[PDB]
Amino acid sequence: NSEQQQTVFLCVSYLLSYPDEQWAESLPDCLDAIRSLDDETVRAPLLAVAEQLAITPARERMEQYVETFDFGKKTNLYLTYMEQRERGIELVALKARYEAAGFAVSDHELPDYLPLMLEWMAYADQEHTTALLADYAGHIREIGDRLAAAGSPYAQLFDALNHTFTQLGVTP
Repeated sequence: NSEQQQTVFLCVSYLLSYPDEQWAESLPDCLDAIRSLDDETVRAPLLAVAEQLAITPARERMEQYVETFDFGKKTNLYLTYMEQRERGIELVALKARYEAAGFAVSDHELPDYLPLMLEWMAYADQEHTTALLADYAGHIREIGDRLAAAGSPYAQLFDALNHTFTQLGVTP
């Protein structure tokens, strides 16, 4: 269903965010939201990640987050990093696409930030979400493959993104 996909986008977007103490206040709600997913292919990996984080001290969640998603590594969650001027041109175009679905991109986060893009896809129509996916699915899958090659527990979230994407019509 569509609302199940919205749920996947919201939960992954949240689970890819910096896991400080304020973030953890929503982990119970996130754990319930995940458990309402019917499809085991996306429910199990989302559940594995959320449950592992729930037993991990905040200091270690934040440590591993920074050492996994550092701006220096290729696994950073900003898609235009995979040359500032060309980056900025792409950012102009991405921001215009967001407004094409009826969403005013705030000038406080970069439009290529994966958790932001995921949150947008939970609110956008299938047509706009799929058009965006066709362009950036490759970026997203490569982040997963890099995480998977580094043995990061966060790579499981991307397994769920894969299945969700192929369900929308986006195969690699």
